[PDB]
Amino acid sequence: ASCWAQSQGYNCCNNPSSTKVEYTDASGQWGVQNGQWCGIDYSYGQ
Repeated sequence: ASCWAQSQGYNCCNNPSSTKVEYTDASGQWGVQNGQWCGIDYSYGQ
């Protein structure tokens, strides 16, 4: 698995293990950065 937000078309938070989540939906949890939504995922490595 990986960036799950991708299924919808959102970006991905760099290093999600240290990105305070500001979002929270059926897509898991997300983080806000640069004023843009990114998908926070543990399998997000690439």
